Amino acid sequence: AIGGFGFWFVD
Amino acid sequence: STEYKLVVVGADGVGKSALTIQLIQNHFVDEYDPTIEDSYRKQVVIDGETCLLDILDTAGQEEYSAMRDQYMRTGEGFLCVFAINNTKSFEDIHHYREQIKRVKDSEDVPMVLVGNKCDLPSRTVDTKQAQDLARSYGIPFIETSAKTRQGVDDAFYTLVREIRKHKEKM
Ligand SMILES: Nc1nc2c(ncn2[C@@H]2O[C@H](COP(=O)(O)OP(=O)(O)O)[C@@H](O)[C@H]2O)c(=O)[nH]1
Ligand SMILES: [Mg+2]
Repeated sequence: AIGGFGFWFVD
Repeated sequence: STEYKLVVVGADGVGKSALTIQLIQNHFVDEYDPTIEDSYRKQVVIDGETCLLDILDTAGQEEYSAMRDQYMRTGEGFLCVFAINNTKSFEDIHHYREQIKRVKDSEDVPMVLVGNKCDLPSRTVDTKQAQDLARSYGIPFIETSAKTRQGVDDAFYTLVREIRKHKEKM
């Protein structure tokens, strides 16, 4: 859950 | 042959697939499935060096992607694309850039800010705000048009140059 969004789901 | 892993990021509809296909195959795609994410490996000559560009053309903003996760971690350069007639695409740049920096755990990630669709008269993002934003980041800012191919090569070649400068610094 790395943001900001950006791509959703970048963990 | 020197390899360079690039990742093209930006809102849907900015012209990432069109820019990427212009570089690789020398043709403008008027329509291209907005959903498809794909990688390309092309040999090119930049400043006398025979390079091998491994580019990821990203898609699926709202969905998970393992390939994009792998490319976001291992990518050396990121082409941060917005469309000059789309202020929301420009407003998403800081989000992609800060997400990239956090996944990379580094404040030194090579990037180029691209203002695509410079062939259009209806313009909403002034060259001033985008230049000021790139200046604040310490990154180059190239205006492009995938339709006329204007600045397409300069945008990806500049990204490779940023990667060389970073590689020799570390
Ligand atoms: N006029 C114009 N249209 C463009 C340009 N680049 C892409 N497009 C069009 O804008 C739409 C979105 O392009 P596409 O590459 O699929 O965007 P992506 O979602 O960011 O991959 C398509 O209809 C493209 O043909 C450009 O520089 N000028
Ligand atoms: Mg696309």
